Amino acid sequence: VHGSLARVGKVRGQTLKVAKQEKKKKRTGRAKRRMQYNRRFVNVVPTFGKKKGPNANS
Amino acid sequence: DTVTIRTRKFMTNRLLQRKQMVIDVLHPGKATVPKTEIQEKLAKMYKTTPDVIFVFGFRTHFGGGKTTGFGMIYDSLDYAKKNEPKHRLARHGLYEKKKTSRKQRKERKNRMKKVRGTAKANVGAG
Amino acid sequence: MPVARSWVCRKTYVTPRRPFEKSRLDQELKLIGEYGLRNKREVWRVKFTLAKIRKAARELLTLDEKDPRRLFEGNALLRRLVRIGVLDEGKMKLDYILGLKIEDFLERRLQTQVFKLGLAKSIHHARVLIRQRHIRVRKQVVNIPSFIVRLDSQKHIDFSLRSPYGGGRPGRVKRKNAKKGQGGAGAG
Amino acid sequence: MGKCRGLRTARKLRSHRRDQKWHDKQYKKAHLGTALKANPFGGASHAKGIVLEKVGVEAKQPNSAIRKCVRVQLIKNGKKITAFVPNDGCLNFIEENDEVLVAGFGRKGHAVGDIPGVRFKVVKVANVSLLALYKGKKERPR
RNA sequence: UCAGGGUUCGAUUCCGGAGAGGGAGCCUGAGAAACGGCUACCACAUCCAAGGAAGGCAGCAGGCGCGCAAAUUACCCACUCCCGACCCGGGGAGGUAGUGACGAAAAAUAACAAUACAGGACUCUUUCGAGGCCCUGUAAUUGGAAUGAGUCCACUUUAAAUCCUUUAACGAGGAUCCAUUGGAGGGCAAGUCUGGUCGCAGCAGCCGCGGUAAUUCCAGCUCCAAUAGCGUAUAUUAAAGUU
Repeated sequence: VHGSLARVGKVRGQTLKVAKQEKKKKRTGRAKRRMQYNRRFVNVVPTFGKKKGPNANS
Repeated sequence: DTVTIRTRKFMTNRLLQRKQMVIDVLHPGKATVPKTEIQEKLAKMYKTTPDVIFVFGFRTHFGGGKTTGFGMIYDSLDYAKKNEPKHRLARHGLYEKKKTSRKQRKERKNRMKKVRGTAKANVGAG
Repeated sequence: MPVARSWVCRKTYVTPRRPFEKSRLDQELKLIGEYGLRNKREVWRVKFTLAKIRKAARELLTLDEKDPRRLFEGNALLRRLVRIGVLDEGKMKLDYILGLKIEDFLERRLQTQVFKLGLAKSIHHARVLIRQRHIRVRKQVVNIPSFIVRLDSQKHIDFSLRSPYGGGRPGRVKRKNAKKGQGGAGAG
Repeated sequence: MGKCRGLRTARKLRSHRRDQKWHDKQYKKAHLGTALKANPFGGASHAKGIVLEKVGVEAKQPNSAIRKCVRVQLIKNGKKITAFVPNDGCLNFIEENDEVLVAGFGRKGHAVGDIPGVRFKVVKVANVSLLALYKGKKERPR
């Protein structure tokens, strides 16, 4: 351990800092509901019955 | 020009020495019509001078092209100067509004209440 | 202090009781996508007007046949559904009001009619033609996509007379492009 | 089991219900007013007080931590309170002998989670919010 | 707020009552035990040449104190109505504008073509391959057309003005004319990604996460929900057949 126990703010002060990697604008209003409809219903690829969620990483 | 005028729900009014009606104006592709152009066209309809004609309250519908207002024609100018409210005579030079503020009138009254007999020194220049 | 104002107003929708019901979420999104709506509140408005219609018909069906109130308010509710084209003239009794669905009302919007009448190429193009002053109902320029079209008003939807389609002046893009194009020869 | 049913029994029914409502724990404390005299806020949703002392309280097992708290004296009554300070490092903003706005912890006078005997939390310091300090939108004026 | 039966609230624009710092007494008048009338005691408190004199915002604006907690010392009798000897004078009653995410209704923030790759019908063919017509994206990036948000002249508006509606002139390629507030173990929609910390710092309504390979802390990316709005504290109705 470095310095004392019961020291406030430790982990937020240790953590290495990284800048935002985004650039492009997102859609708003009607145009976002249009995009969500086309992605969820219109053209879709089938799977085995253990069906897969929208954010599957591995 | 395309600017056209019509009159609706008309009445003669012998108790106030006038005739009175609703006025509809068609004007597609233009801004609202000036009241000076409206009253000379009404003069040409009723075959009077425009000097005894009063018009007011014009409002324009959404998408344009049509507007509606109210108007009156008097039998002579001495009946008009008795029966019209003073602000409509002032719109074209027949009456002049007094130029004091309401607070000047209030505070002169409250200074006069502190004196008795021939109070004019608190009135002419006080 | 006393004042000449008035304070009457009301809400026109209700929120659902289960926030995250999977069976409800995708059903509402399919209605948004098929009719070209902006948000969930725009669907919850139409469910609320239908619920109030069915709540009144279910009351009148309790009263005896030929009760004076069942005769008067029942004939009024049935005329008012036919006037907007939601109900068929050949049906015309309270028993068939209980068979209506939300998609009967979403079809009577001006945005749906501008697309189905062929003035536009999609349900998303129709809203943009309405909201940009291009479209007319009888004599009147109208600017509101949720306007509900009466059955005699149905045959009088058209372009505006002061519009670049419909016979008016060209827009500010075509005028500038022509101006600076002639200026390409010099002195413009 | 035996409830009376006769057509003239309304005085027995009405007055027995009135008598038995006083055995419900929520009804009684709302209507006697002893809880309204005892509560260190006089029926308010929030209160202002002055920071006396900064302290660390040991969490209840089966877990292990030191929970950062403050002891506070309220302006309108002069009585004493202890309150929790949310988020990582926020104790560094608070200082001593200055005003905080305090709020309830979310359970209507009962304690929350592993912290023994703490009923309140800090929400504003010297007229700036802890959220606006923590997300870097504002700073303490000096 | 509510299946049916109920529970809780009502200082607050309409109607009735009470009171003008606290108690008491009384003049005038058709009508008052009146406070923008008077007399005295009790509590405050202003001026003085120390003899004396004067006072009542729980009216409209404005200030101090209190507290979690509440707007301008603006314009006018034009409208609605009232008072007087009156067709004429008066009205902080009342009307108008300012502040105002208490709260309610409507409604933008991208539409459409062409091109390359992609899905799936259908036809010729044993299969391979080709023709194919209707819908998705998204990149090196293409193309023309539409429009109000803003700026600003005129009419209209009104007591005089502002605002709204009407109408000339400027006004869009996206790297801006850049949408936010809370979440991603379960209840409960959505990551058995990648870096840091090591029962510490912290999270967690509730059950629970962290002791060197964290689905829960701190951050990057991706995704979820509602949307001009979303989170938290506290009173209260339903759920409660837990009165």
